[PDB]
Formats: sequence, structure tokens, C-alpha cells
Amino acid sequence: STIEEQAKTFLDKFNHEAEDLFYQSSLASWNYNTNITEENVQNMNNAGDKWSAFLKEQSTLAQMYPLQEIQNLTVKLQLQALQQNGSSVLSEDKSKRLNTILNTMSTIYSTGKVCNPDNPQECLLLEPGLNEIMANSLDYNERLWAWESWRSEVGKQLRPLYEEYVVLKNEMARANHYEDYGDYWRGDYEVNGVDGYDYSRGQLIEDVEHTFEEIKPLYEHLHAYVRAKLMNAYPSYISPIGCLPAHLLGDMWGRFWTNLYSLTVPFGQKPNIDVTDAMVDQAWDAQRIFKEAEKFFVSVGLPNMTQGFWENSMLTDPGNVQKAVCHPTAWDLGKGDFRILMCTKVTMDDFLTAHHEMGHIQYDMAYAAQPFLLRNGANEGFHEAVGEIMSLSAATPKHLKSIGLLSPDFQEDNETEINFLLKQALTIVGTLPFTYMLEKWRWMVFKGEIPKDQWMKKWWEMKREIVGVVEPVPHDETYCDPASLFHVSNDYSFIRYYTRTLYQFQFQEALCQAAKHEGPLHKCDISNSTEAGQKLFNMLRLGKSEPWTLALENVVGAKNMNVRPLLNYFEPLFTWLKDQNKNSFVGWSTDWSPYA
Amino acid sequence: YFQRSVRLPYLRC
Ligand SMILES: *[C@@H]1O[C@H](CO)[C@@H](O[C@@H]2O[C@H](CO)[C@@H](O)[C@H](O)[C@H]2NC(C)=O)[C@H](O)[C@H]1NC(C)=O
Ligand SMILES: *[C@@H]1O[C@H](CO)[C@@H](O[C@@H]2O[C@H](CO)[C@@H](O)[C@H](O)[C@H]2NC(C)=O)[C@H](O)[C@H]1NC(C)=O
Ligand SMILES: *[C@@H]1O[C@H](CO)[C@@H](O[C@@H]2O[C@H](CO)[C@@H](O)[C@H](O)[C@H]2NC(C)=O)[C@H](O)[C@H]1NC(C)=O
Ligand SMILES: *[C@@H]1O[C@H](CO)[C@@H](O)[C@H](O)[C@H]1NC(C)=O
Ligand SMILES: *[C@@H]1O[C@H](CO)[C@@H](O)[C@H](O)[C@H]1NC(C)=O
Ligand SMILES: [Cl-]
Ligand SMILES: [Zn+2]
Repeated sequence: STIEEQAKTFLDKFNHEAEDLFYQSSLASWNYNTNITEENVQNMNNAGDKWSAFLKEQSTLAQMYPLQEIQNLTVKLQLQALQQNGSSVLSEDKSKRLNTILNTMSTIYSTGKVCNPDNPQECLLLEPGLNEIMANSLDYNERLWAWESWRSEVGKQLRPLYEEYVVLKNEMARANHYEDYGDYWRGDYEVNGVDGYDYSRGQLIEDVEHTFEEIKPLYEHLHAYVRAKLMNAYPSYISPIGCLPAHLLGDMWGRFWTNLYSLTVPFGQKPNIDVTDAMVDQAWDAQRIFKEAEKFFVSVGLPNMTQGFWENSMLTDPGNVQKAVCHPTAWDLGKGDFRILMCTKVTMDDFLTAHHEMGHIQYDMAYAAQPFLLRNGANEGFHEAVGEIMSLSAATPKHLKSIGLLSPDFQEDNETEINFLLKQALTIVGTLPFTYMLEKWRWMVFKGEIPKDQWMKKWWEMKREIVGVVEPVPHDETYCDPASLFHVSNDYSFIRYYTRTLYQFQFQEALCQAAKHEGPLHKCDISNSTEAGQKLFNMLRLGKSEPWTLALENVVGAKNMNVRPLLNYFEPLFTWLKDQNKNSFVGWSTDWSPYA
Repeated sequence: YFQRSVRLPYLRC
């Protein structure tokens, strides 16, 4: 037997065992997420132990077969993937310690609760107690309370754990010959030896910052407009030259400004492009929402959900009896098993999210036939981009009219257009400076550029300088405000939410050309265009058998992030903002703060 | 969350 014949035999063995074991583990994980009980946690922990041990041993075996002696590229790719050491480089004690730190941080975040200063017998959690305050409260003091209580009760707990987390993650990353843990995270975009399609880990920083430059003016004008309208809603609390207070941005961190639309809508007289009221008036429930999403995906030629999807998915909150992890998630268990977990509410946010998660599922179904390790998105941002282009078409007023959430006698005009673009900007454009700034702070911390005694110093400086947001209360180094967000204290890389946003508009531009769309890009809906569906499927079915650069170039004819489609999307709103801000100040001073 | 990834087998839920 040749080296490659042995490799083929091994990979068939590994794939069979991997499928069966991964299916079993995902069943345990589903049980825990749908039903939070100690027994279910036990089973999931043991499943995870087995999974990681399996992958360690198979990676060790796959080390035998040298890549240079392998000529089959599909085989070579699987081998390349299976040969990465990962976290196995740490000692058993150190690896156990790091696992315990991650578990502790997760438990702290999920069980974290704050109690009212007076009558401290009744307390509030993040989900839902504090989240609804941050989303709907119009009281400066109540919002500030929720923001500061959450960051003090929970962040200060995570501060020492985060400190050790940095050391141990950096040790693992450097042991795998990465510069730091941030470099290890940037590895996701790396491409090697593909004859001009290569992409280096250092290149991602340059690309992110170069595109953020072009983002900066549109964000500045959106920011100035938002600041003006926030003064109308919190009188005496906002300076017309200052940063925005961090507790008045519509959620617990200002990650999205979506919830500000009601305070910032430019033309209230025109009919509401937020279709929540229409959905409620028409008595929509989660079944209706998901059937509508299924109908959308069929209209472009894609398969509708399997019977197993409608039998096994969890589309509503089970009740007070059993708790669940209500983070919207699209599950690909293998063996033709696809599910969605979403505690679905009758809102536009959940209508668009349903479309997004079903996009994840359509991606997964498309690449099901690939080998195990290749049944993945091309990079960490490809899946998010895939879901986001679905919601792009779903949010358009033309689409809402076609499904009846706008009246049949509804007419687009430049004002409703401005409303739509502003609401889009609040989510999409608002999240970019936030996401770039958070990931940059993490990257610098991992690189060692921010000493511990300056962590909360630097972070807030960056928040003022880049995001244009200012803390209402001064925060010393007892705090860990970044860790007060799920993704930071649960060890998720965050830059994907930046790269997603650029990919999405590139995909949308391309698909709309496939649908022969005439008009501005922001009027485009791909419904009923089996051509666009086909174009997107040709990339979806790839899995990650090809590097992300080539997979992108197959749909959009570009090998990299491009920011131009995003700007073209928002160009009319940019113009309108520039005119609306002609008397306002544009920019902000890092020196103004609420407390001083 | 379990993952088809040798580098990142398990994500914290
Ligand atoms: C979720 O977990 C609970 C345990 O807290 C399970 O409840 C038990 O289910 C068995 C049958 O599977 C019954 O005989 C017990 O009486 C139940 N106990 C309690 C305290 O409710 C439940 O089955 C799990 N699954 C679901 C879907 O709820
Ligand atoms: C790499 O090896 C795989 C086997 O793992 C080859 O896959 C087979 O390819 C032929 C050609 O279309 C098919 O008729 C077989 O049905 C495939 N079988 C299996 C089990 O995959 C693949 O062709 C090889 N790649 C190259 C470039 O030679
Ligand atoms: C996709 O195509 C279907 C069928 O052509 C559209 O549903 C029709 O919409 C027209 C007006 O556009 C109505 O007069 C019909 O009564 C609808 N058909 C059915 C079966 O209800 C659907 O609107 C199209 N999607 C978009 C975005 O135009
Ligand atoms: C993994 O580590 C082992 C031992 O440290 C080494 O022999 C092997 O080359 C490593 N694999 C990679 C891909 O770094
Ligand atoms: C699923 O799509 C098929 C065509 O692929 C369509 O005929 C059918 O109506 C859909 N499912 C149901 C339950 O009707
Ligand atoms: Cl914060
Ligand atoms: Zn997503």
C-alpha cells in the first residue's frame, strides 16, 4: 500500500467514527440547550470529553501520513485539517485549568443577576430582566442602573478569570507557533500555497483597518444625527459635541443601535416599515414566521426544510418549567438531521432572524455531501454573511408588501426609502465601529500592548476614540467591561461580525445582478429568482473544499473584502445625513463625559 | 455547542 492508499483508508475510518460520535455529542448538546438540567449538563460534559479525546487521538494518527506524499487534494485537505494540534499542546493540568476557567466564566455570565438596591429580594437577570430595560427604558437613571449594575456585579467577578485566561490562551497559541492568541484567532482567514489566492494572518488587520477608513465618514454622520435625536429624548444628558452615553444605545452594550429607530425615525408620518404591529394585528406566530422563511428559500430554487426540521426543531420558549438557552442557533447534527433553536417572539427582529438562521441551515444542507471536516463554511464570516443576505432581501419594503405586512395600496417614495435605509444603518452600520473596536482591544491585549493596570483605561479610551461612545460612570481595573458581553467571556472570536458585513453586500450585489435587478442595491429582493439561488448554491455546496478567497471570487469576482457595495447600499442615506447635519457638529470630543 | 473542527471542537453554550 502507498502512503495515499493508507491515508484514504484512514480517512474513511475517521469519517465514519466522526459522524457517529458527532451525532451523539450533538444530541446531548441539544438536550442541554433545550432542557437545562444537571443531568443534561453531565451528559454534555462527558460527550465533550469523548469528542476532544477522539479528535486528539485521530489527529495523532493523521500525523503519520506526510502531506508532501499526498497527491489527492481532497485527501490532502482533510489531512491538513486533522493535523492541527490545537489546545492539545497544553499539559493535562494546565488544559484542565483553562477548561475550568472557561466553564466558570460561562456560568458566571449565564447565572449573573443583579438586585434592586431597595427591596433586594427580587432580582433581574440579563435575559430577560436587564435586556428589556436596556431595549425599552426611556429613563436615564434606570438604564444607567442596569448598565452599571451588570458591569459591576458580573464584570468584576470575571476580571481575575479573564486575566488568567489571557495567560493560558497565549501559552497555547505560542506553543502552536502563533505570535499570540489573537494571531491564532486570525488564522481562520489564512490561505497557503494556492498560487496567488493565498492570504496571510497579518493581512487581515491591514484589510480591516483599510476598509474601516472608508466606513468612518458614514458612521460619523449617522452618529451626529443619532446624537441630535437622542438629545430630544434625554434632555440635559447629551452634549452636542460629545460621545454618546453607553447606556442609551438600545441594548446592554450598544452592539446594535436597532432599538433607537423609534427615537430616530426620520419620517414618522409614512407607514411603518417596522412590521411588528402588522404581524401582531394579523396574529402571526412562530410557525407562520418560519413557514414564510421556508417559502422564501423555495422561491429561489432551494429545498424546503426536511420533515425532521419541523418535527425536532424548537421554535418557541418551552415555558417556566424548563429553562432553555434562547440564543438563536441553526443545528447541523449530521445524518440528515437539521434543527433550529429559537425562542421566537412576534417581532420584526425575530422575522429577520428566522430568515438568517434558515440561511445557516440552507448553507449546511448544501454542503452535507462533503467529507466531515469540509462540512463547514468557507470562513467564520461566510455563514453569518449567508444569513445576512437573506435578511437583506427580507427587510425590503417591496418584500414586506408581497407577503402582506404592508398594505397592498402602499407606495415607495424617497421618505420611506430614507426610513428603510436609516433603520438598516442602525443595525448594520452601527455595529461596525463597535465590533472593530472590541476585537482590536482583544488583539492588543493578547499581543501584550495593553498592560493590566491600563486595561479598562485603554478600552474606554478606544471606545471614545473609535466608537464615539463614553462611559457614564468612571471604571477602574476592578471592572472587566468587555467580559460583560457573551462573546468575550465565552471565548468567541468577534471580527467575523465585521467581515460578514462586507461579504454580505458583495454577495447581495452579485446575486442581484444574477436576478437582473434594476435600481439601487437597497431596493433589491431576490425572491422568485431561481437564477440568484443557483448562483449562491454553487458556492454553498462547496463547503470549505476551496479557500475563502476563491469561493468569494466565484460569486462576486473579488479575492478580498470590498467595502464599495456597502457604501453604495447606504449612499442615499449618506447624502441625506450630510444635509441633515449641515448645522450640527459632526465628530466628537474624547474629553466630554457625563460624570465630568 | 459541538463543532466539526479539530482546532475548535467545543464552543461554550
Ligand atoms: C427535561 O428535564 C426534566 C428533569 O428536570 C425531565 O423531567 C422528567 O422526565 C421524566 C420522563 O422523561 C419524568 O418521569 C419525570 O417525572 C420528570 N421530572 C420532572 C421533575 O419534571 C424532562 O423529561 C426533560 N425533558 C423534557 C422535554 O422536558
Ligand atoms: C480522492 O479520493 C476520493 C476517494 O476518497 C475520490 O473519490 C471518488 O472519485 C471518483 C471520481 O468521480 C468517483 O467515481 C467515486 O465514486 C469517488 N468515491 C469516493 C468514495 O469518494 C476522488 O476522485 C479523489 N480525487 C482526485 C482528485 O483524484
Ligand atoms: C413571487 O411570485 C409569486 C407568484 O407569481 C407572487 O405571488 C403573487 O403576487 C402577485 C403580485 O405580485 C399577486 O397578484 C398574486 O396573487 C401572488 N400569487 C400568489 C400565489 O399568492 C409573489 O408576490 C412573488 N414575490 C415577489 C417579491 O414579487
Ligand atoms: C503537533 O505537535 C507535534 C509534537 O509537538 C509535532 O510533531 C507536529 O508536527 C505538530 N503538528 C503541527 C501541525 O504543528
Ligand atoms: C415543500 O416543497 C415542495 C416542492 O419542493 C412543495 O411541493 C411542497 O408543497 C412543500 N411542502 C409541503 C408540506 O407542502
Ligand atoms: Cl462596555
Ligand atoms: Zn448567524
